[PDB]
Amino acid sequence: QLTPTFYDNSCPNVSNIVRDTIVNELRSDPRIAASILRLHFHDCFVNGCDASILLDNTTSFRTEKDAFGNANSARGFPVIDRMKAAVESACPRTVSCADLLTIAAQQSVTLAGGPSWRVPLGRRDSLQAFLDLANANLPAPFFTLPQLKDSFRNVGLNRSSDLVALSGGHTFGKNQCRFIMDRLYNFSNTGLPDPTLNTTYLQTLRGLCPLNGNLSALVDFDLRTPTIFDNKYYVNLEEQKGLIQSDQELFSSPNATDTIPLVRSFANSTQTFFNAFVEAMDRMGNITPLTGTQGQIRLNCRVVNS
Ligand code: HEM
Ligand SMILES: [Ca+2]
Ligand SMILES: [Ca+2]
Ligand SMILES: [O]
Repeated sequence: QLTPTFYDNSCPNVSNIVRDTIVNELRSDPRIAASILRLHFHDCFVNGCDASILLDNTTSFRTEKDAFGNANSARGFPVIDRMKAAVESACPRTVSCADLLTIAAQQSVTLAGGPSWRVPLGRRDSLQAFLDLANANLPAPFFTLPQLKDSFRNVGLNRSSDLVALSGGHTFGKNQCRFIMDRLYNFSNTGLPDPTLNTTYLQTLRGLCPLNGNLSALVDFDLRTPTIFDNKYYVNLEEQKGLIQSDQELFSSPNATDTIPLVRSFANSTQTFFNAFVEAMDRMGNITPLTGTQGQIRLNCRVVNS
């Protein structure tokens, strides 16, 4: 079983080293906290939080970095290498990349103004990467609510609160125009925009993402507080201002009878949201971890030890 005190004897300063790395990076890249939280999410949804996503290509297995959900999207890998090297200096061969990324995700959330808590630790690193599994397990913005629920249940998160709270990760960070083009000009082959997108916001988004424009252009997930981790993401949904299809469906899907009350609850209280976010985050961080003597303590997060 994972425990928050796992490194209190072997590397008590690990959390501080991680925080310092992120604080420093945030000065030149204000998007890094959001990027790191997402890396942890994409790690945990593929064979569990085993740092499998950090592995680079080898002649025997392909990297998850080339998965449809990661390619030209996932970022911050060099920052993880930086904190890993710093931790290896402070405490040689002690902290696993999987745990390091979990702490990095929590510290990123806290630094962005979110809740502060000690994550369970003791995870170990995978001996391989899973590209096919990443392609099958990572959800997509065009997923219907039933599909989003299926995706979460598939990795072990049965609760709608898991889905609604964790989707709160979109309270900050960026999104490429490519992922909302259908919502803006031709949703579900209607030649019309997604009716669940507020018409005033629709005009704003069309200006940021014109037809035939730069699909890689970046837009903020949260129009209220783009870089602050707070419950504004849910207030947006209530006003039909969720950015991507998967965001708005939590409030507008015909299958949202169970998610709507959660959306409202989180929009109404920061405390209720933060509590639910920590609860869901720890549940996600508990997905099929390698523990004890299973796996290894990777020295270089990009490659398996040899
Ligand atoms: C529920 C299904 C989800 C879907 C379909 C989804 C989809 C997306 C998409 C399309 C992007 C934009 C990627 C790009 O433009 O390159 C993105 C970004 C992001 N997502 Fe998710 N996401 C989901 C869940 C989550 C969860 C569970 C978290 C974390 C708890 C999360 C955190 C983030 C963050 C912070 C960003 C911004 C990353 C950055 O700016 O570098 N997402 N997501
Ligand atoms: Ca993984
Ligand atoms: Ca926000
Ligand atoms: O994501």
